[PDB]
Formats: sequence, structure tokens, C-alpha cells
Amino acid sequence: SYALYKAFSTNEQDKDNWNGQLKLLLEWNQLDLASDEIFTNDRRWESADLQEVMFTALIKDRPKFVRLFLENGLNLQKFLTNEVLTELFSTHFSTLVYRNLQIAKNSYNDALLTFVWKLVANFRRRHPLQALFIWAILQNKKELSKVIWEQTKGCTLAALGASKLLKTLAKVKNDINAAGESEELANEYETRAVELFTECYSNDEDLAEQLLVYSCEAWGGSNCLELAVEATDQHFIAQPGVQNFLSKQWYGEISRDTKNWKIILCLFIIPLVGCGLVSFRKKLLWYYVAFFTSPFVVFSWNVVFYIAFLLLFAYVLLMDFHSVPHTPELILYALVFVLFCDEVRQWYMNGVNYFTDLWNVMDTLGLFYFIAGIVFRLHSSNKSSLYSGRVIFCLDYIIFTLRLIHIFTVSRNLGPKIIMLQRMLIDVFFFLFLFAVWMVAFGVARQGILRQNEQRWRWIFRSVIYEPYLAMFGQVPS
Amino acid sequence: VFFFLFLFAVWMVAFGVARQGILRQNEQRWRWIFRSVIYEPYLAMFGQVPSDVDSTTYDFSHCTFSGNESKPLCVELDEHNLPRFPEWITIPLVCIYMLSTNILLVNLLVAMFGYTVGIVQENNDQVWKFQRYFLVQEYCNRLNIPFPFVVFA
Amino acid sequence: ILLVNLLVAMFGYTVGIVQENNDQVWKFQRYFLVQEYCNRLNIPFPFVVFAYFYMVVKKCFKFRNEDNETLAWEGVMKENYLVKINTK
Amino acid sequence: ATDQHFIAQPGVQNFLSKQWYGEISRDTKNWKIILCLFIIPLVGCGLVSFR
Amino acid sequence: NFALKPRMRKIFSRLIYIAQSKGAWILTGGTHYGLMKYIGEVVRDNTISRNSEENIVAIGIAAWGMVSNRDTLIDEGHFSAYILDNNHTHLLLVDNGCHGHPTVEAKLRNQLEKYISERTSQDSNYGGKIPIVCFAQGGGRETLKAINTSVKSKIPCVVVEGSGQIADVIASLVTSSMVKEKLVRFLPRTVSRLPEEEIESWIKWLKEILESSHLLTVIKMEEAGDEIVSNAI
Ligand SMILES: O=C1NC(c2cccc([N+](=O)[O-])c2)=CCN1c1ccccc1O
Ligand SMILES: [Ca+2]
Repeated sequence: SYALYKAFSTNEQDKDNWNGQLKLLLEWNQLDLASDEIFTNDRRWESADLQEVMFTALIKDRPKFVRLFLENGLNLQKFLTNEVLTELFSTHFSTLVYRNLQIAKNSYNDALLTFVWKLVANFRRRHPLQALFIWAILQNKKELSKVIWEQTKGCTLAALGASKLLKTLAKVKNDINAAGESEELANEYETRAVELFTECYSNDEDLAEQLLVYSCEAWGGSNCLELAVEATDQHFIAQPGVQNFLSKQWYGEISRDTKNWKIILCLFIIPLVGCGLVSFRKKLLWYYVAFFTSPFVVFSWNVVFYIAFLLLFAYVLLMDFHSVPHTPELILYALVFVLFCDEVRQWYMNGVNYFTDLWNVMDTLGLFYFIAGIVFRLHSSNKSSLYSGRVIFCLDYIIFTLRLIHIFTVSRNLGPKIIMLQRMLIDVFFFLFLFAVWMVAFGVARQGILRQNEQRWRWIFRSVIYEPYLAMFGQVPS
Repeated sequence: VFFFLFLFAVWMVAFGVARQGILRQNEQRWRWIFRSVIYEPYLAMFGQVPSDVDSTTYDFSHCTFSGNESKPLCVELDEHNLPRFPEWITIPLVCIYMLSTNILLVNLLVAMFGYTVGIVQENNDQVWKFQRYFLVQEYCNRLNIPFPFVVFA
Repeated sequence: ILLVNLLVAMFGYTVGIVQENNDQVWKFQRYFLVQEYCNRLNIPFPFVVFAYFYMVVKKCFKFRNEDNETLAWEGVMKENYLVKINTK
Repeated sequence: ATDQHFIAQPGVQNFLSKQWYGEISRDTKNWKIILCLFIIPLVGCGLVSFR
Repeated sequence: NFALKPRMRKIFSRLIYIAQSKGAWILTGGTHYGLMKYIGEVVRDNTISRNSEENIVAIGIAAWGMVSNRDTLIDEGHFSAYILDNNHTHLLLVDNGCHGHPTVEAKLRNQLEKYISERTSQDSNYGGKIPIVCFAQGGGRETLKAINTSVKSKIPCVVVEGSGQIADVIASLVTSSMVKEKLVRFLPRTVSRLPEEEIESWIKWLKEILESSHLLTVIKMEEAGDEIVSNAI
């Protein structure tokens, strides 16, 4: 390249042809030479004709040259039109990347990937730099993307959305090499988002908490915190800045540096609100509302109400259950109506993804078994339907009581252990598989050796399944 | 220990109220409510397997028919003077409870104890020989005679 | 004996793995309870049904410069962080 | 030679899994495959990927 | 047009940080192009990052014979597209005759520099007297005329870099022959349009530069770490 530049330069006719020298030094990777003796003397810069060389540097993976061009002047929004994007996504877009995009859209669909599928369908047939950044990032370019990422405004949103896209495209099973590179690039941009927000928080807290909440006029139609959630990027939320934001939004009006026992003590004794025991940092009726508004105490009031509801359910079910409903059954139906209204509200304000949560599944299940218990219970003067209604309410009480576990996950102490508890199910299922195999083998062998031609199915299953099952708690079959 | 007792109390209350509601009808004595809701599912943590759910090993010589003497109430009867409770709903209920408490919930406490011992042992000797200061100062502070003579001083 | 004391060992191993990730997963789950309790503007639980009627009342009757300012604020620590990367 | 690091590398693992699923592409979920196993004349539908 | 490599980006960022820490004015041309553009951008960045604690002062001193769209008011104007920079919190535009007159603002600029260099304010550590530093990094006729007008006065404190056009020819040599030898070897592509009758004048300009070498100092290439601008000033 240096030999060809010394031949091209000393013809004394094309010394004025800096465009030809620049295209020659772009076709080769000569960064230092083009910087040292084209842009040195500042004797002729136009700033408007650099678009052909810019498109050439984009399509040929020349990131240091686009860095040099932006350093010496070009506006990308001035550079980018819809014809440029259709030439990128139509001609300069690969076909194997598009096939991986199809496989990801078929098997692992997501809201952001539906958005990028819609925009790539737009451009294969207004936020310029973000779409160019998406183009660069799903090609696995890895160094043109950093150059454009330094030019963007919403840089945290850009890094989080890019991490989400590449983590989804790393799940496609064919062409595992591209999946590996997209995984590495995903990890790099999520590291970048975390390390930028820790600086933006370690200077100014109020402006970082201003950053966390914005939608960027439909970047991808969502938020910085929401994009960190939807990618299951749990290191962006386990950092002390977002944790401090969440705790300051959790205690609300009450300052965080007051002890918890003062707060629950003022919860139980209501007219104690007007005293100097709680700190409202973060005249009297404002103290009243600033206490009874915060998330902490509405949660705590709610769990006290729920424990009282369970005691009422237990009293009704064990000690007062007659052929006609007495007064505490009617109070019980009123409280279950309150719970039903809350859950149908939460279904309305969530939609279908409400049913994604397991607790809302068993929550709907418990409400359904309750109303089934009512419709068996009201048929009086029939002993079987009344006993059946009470049996349905007992199994329903099992469901309502086991929901208290998922209630108490918010605690600093019990919380991480209840979350740990669901990571054990594969060990439990391995145990139950091996135990069921040994149990069936021993039970059928013992029943076959001892007896002869049992014809009752109940006394088959009491002697093959049930008694070898009790031998797990140390019973020694008799 | 407190995590274990919270989970065990939740399972214990759920099973005890379900079994007492399925079997019997309108117990009016508070003592025989709490002996049958709290105490017997508690004993099922040491491997007891709660008893009156089987309907073939249940004798009526341990009932009262009305709360007059010590014994529990009978399971509520049919018009044929037969027990009403389904075996196919109380045998697997006892099996699920007995699995959930006597095996999963105890062998989870073992794992958590082992993890806490695995953490705190390199800090444990430091905390012990920090606590050593307090006994050394309370025994070197007083100028004292033998303990049962200290009252003289 | 064999099959129960094997489950003990597997539980102990899984606890020994997942505990350094466990607090991260917990305080990630903390987001969902904070958002479902800070989303609704609500009264005490057994009174919420009253506010339900109030929402029925609704169905009875029926570029920004500081965002540019905070993005322009963000750019400065972006530049500072890039300087720190190339400084290390 | 019981050289189990030469087979625990992702290349031979990918070879083995591509020979294990066979005609069916690996990036389809397993429940569709077993569901089409139980219902035989469901083979002629767009639920499994034969890439 | 203006060549800004990232070393000069770091230097001028550090310069405006020093100006914010000390509460200092910065005098410059005040047009929209190149170095004044970058200075105005960093002024707006340090303003937008802190929003308080002695918001810095950037005076632009423009010629008014080169301003494109001109409006007479008493009432605020709206100057949109020499073009003026957006970010200078103060502008001053000198008055003269026709359009074709550069080097007009240099008289009032250097007269004001002399007046502050003689101005007394005893609440300082310079023994009063309000210290003044003059910086030059690029090149041109205006740079040499500004440096010699400063060093002809007392208390200029001229500081130059080690990269540029005239910054190199003042950094490197520290009579007529050596000046010619360095100027043709560091700026070859301007001398093709320069008559010798003013090249001897430029030799007289640089002789009056090097008349006082104590009032001049330089930034070098090995001196390129951090806090080099404080070490110069
Ligand atoms: O919101 C809630 N809904 C119900 C609920 C409502 C209807 C039916 C059932 N159920 O069947 O398990 C449960 C459970 C308790 N609960 C609650 C109370 C205090 C704090 C946190 C909470 O989640
Ligand atoms: Ca719910």
C-alpha cells in the first residue's frame, strides 16, 4: 500500500486528487498514513462529499476509518436516509443471519425480537443511529458497533437492548459458532451498561434515577429498567444503585434509616402516627397520609388481614359449619369476594401474562374451588352434597394456606431461602424416580411370593404401592 | 432453624385443618381442636404417620359421639353407620404431608446447616478469641477468693 | 439409608452452588413485588373494593427539553468512562 | 483410550446430537416431538421441523 | 477547518476544567468553526454536568465584518444558519468599515489584555495584578501577530504546544537562516503563495518572539500524561 501510494502521489497531476488517495488508503487498512498526510494541513476540507467513502467504510468493515471521519466531521442523521437503510438491509445484509433470525422468530419469540422483525421487514422492502446500531450488532461486527455506540444519546438503553437481542440469538441451535460470538458480544454490552450506570450513579443519584425511567420515544417501545428485566439481566438490578432506588421506592415517604420495629409498632397503634418516632425525610394529616400511603405499611396491613382471614376460614370449617350458613360464613364470603375483586383487577391490568405466573394459576384455582364449594354447600337437606361441600372447602384451605409462603418472600431473611427452595426440584424428582422403581419392584415381588390371585384392586394397591411407601419412614413391612 | 419452623408450621396448619375438617364434624372442645390440628401433625415430624385416616384400622371404642369424656369425637357417620371419609382422598394426603415434612424439609435443614458451618468456621476462631476478652476481663477484674467464700469478701 | 442420604448430599451440593447467585436472584425478584405494590394507587386491603367502584365511575362517564438535558448529562460520564477505559 | 475430554468438547457433542435427533432439526421443542409420537397421523402437519 | 486529534481533545478538556476550578474567563474568537466549536461544546458540557459552582465565562470577540446575518436591536435576536458559536455566554463584536477586513478585533482584544494585565485586584496570590496566560496551538498570521503583540507587552505568559503549524516552529528551534530552514520544512504548502517581502517581516516577528524566551514556555511530547496543562500554566 505504501508503494502504491508513493506511485499514485508523485504523478504531480493527481496531487489534487485527495479523493483518489483516500479511496486508495481506505481499500487497504492504512489508518496512520491517511491520518498523517491527508488530514494534517487542514488545507481543504468540505465536510459534505465524504458520503461515498463513508458507505464504503461501512460495507467493508473499516471501523477506524469511520472513527477518523467522525472525528473530522460527519453527522450520521444527515448521512442516513431510508435509501441507505434499504441498501444495507437489502443488499449488504447476509442470508445466514436472516435464517437465524427466522429460526429465532419461530422458536424463541419475544417482544423486542418481534419489534426487530417488524423493522427488518420494513427496511428489506425516526431514530437513525439506533437502527444502524441494530444492523451492525446482529451482524456480529463487534467494532463498528462500539464506534456508533459512542455517538448515541440513549447509551444505556442501547447497550441493554443489544444485550437482549444477542442473548436471544445465541439460543439458536444451528451454526453454534455464530451463537458463541453473539453470546460473547451480549456479555460485553451488558458489562458496558452496568459499568456506565455505576458511574452515572456514583456522581449524581437524582439524575441517574431520572435515567432509569425513560422510554426514549419508542426506542424499542420500552424502558431501561424494563429492558434489563426482560433479558433476565439480574446483575444490572443487583447493583447498589438500582437496589437503593428500589428500597427508596419501597419505604416511600419514611426514611430508610429508621428501625423496622418503630414502623410496625406505629402500624398496630394507629393514633400514634402523630409522634416523633418515625422519620419522614425521604401538618399532622400529611403525616397521617405519608404513613398510610407507603408500600411497606399497606403490605403489612394486608398480611395482617390475611392471617385474620385464615383464622376465620379455620373457625368456620372446623367449629361452625351447619346446614344453613351462619354469620361468620357470610363474613367469610365477603372476604373472599374482596380477594376475587383484587385478582380480577390484576388480571385486567396484566392480561394474558398474568397466567404466566404460577401463583396466579393456583390463585385462580383456589377461587374456583371456593365457588365450587359454595355451589355444593347451598344444596341443603342432602347429606352427601353438604359433606362434599365441606371436603371441597378443606382442600381449598390447603391452597389458601400454602399461598402464605409466597407472601413472605419479601423478607430480607426468609426471602433468599424461599427462592432457593425452588432450585431443588430436580433432586426431588431424581429421588422420586429411584424410589418409585425400587418400590414397584419390591411390592410386586412380595405380593407375588406371599399371596395368590388377589382380585380386588384396592388391596392390590394397598399392598404394592402403599406399604413399601411407608417403609421409607422406617416401618419395616410386616 | 426459624426458616425450618416457618415452613413446618405452614404445612402443619394446612394438613391439620384439612384432616380435622374431612374426618369429624363440629368439634366444640378447644383442647381437642389443638390436639388434632397442631399436636399430631407435629409428632409426624419424628415419624409417627397420623393414624385415623385408614378406615380399616379405625375402631369406635376410642370415640365419644358427643363431648362427654376424654376421647376424640368419631369421624362423622353415614345413614348405614359407616364412616363417610374417602380413603382415596385421605391416604394420599397423609402421604404427601409425610413426604413433605419428614424427608424434604428435614434434609433441607441439614444442607443449610452444612453450608453455614462451611462458611463461618474460618471466622469462628476469630469470634471465639474475641469473646475470650470478656471472660478474661470478668475473671481478672475482681480480686477474689474461692467461689463459695466470695460472700465473706 | 442409601436413597435418603443421597438426597441429603445432593441438597447440600445444590445449596453450596446456588447461594452466591441466590441473593442476586432474590433482589431481581424484588423488582416484581416493588412494581406490583407501587403500581396501583391504593387504600388499605379490605377497603380496596370501594376504590373498585371508583374505577367503575370512570367507565360510567367515558422532544421534551429536560429529557434532552439528562441525556446530555449522560454523555459527559460516557466520555469520562471511555477515558477511564483507555486510561487503565 | 477413555479420552473423555475429546468427546466432551462442543464439536463432537454437536455431531452426536445431530446424529441423535437425525432428520428433525435440533431447535424444536421436545414436547412437540413426543406429542407427534403419541398421535401418529399428526405427522403430516407443521409442528416439527425437518431441516 | 480544524484538525483535532484526541490528545488536543484531552488538553482542551483539561484546560476548561482548570478554568472551572479557578473561576477564569476564556477569551477567543467566538465563531462557530473548529476550535471555538470544541471549546463551546466543552463549556456547555461542564455547564450541563454541574449546573452551579461558578458557571464559567467564555467571551467571543468577533469582527462583525464577517458575520452573515446581522440584525439591529435594542428585544432579542435569533441567529441561525462567519457563523457565530452557540455556546459562548458573552459575545463582543467590533465595529469597522467594509466586509473585507480581518485582523480588526486584534486591536481591541490586545488593548483589553493589556488593561487586565495592569488591572489591580489584591485578593489573589499573584500580588494582585490578575494573571494572564496566552495559548497558541495552530497557526496562521493571526497567531504570530497575537503572540508578538502579547510578548511585546509585559505579563503575557505565552504557552505553546508541540503539535500544529506554528506551535512546531516555535517549539522546535528552542537568525534568518534557521527560521527559514524550519519554516519551509514544517509548513511547505503555504510558502508557495507567500512573497519574500513579508517572509523577512515574519523573520522579524519571530526574532521579536525569541527576544524574550523567559515569557514563553512549551508543552512537549513526553509531557503527555495527566495534569500537564497545570504544569504549563
Ligand atoms: O394478594 C393476595 N391474594 C391472595 C389470594 C386471593 C384469592 C385466592 C387466593 N388463593 O386461592 O390462594 C389467594 C393471597 C394473599 N394475597 C396477599 C396478601 C398480602 C400480601 C401478599 C399477598 O400476595
Ligand atoms: Ca395474585
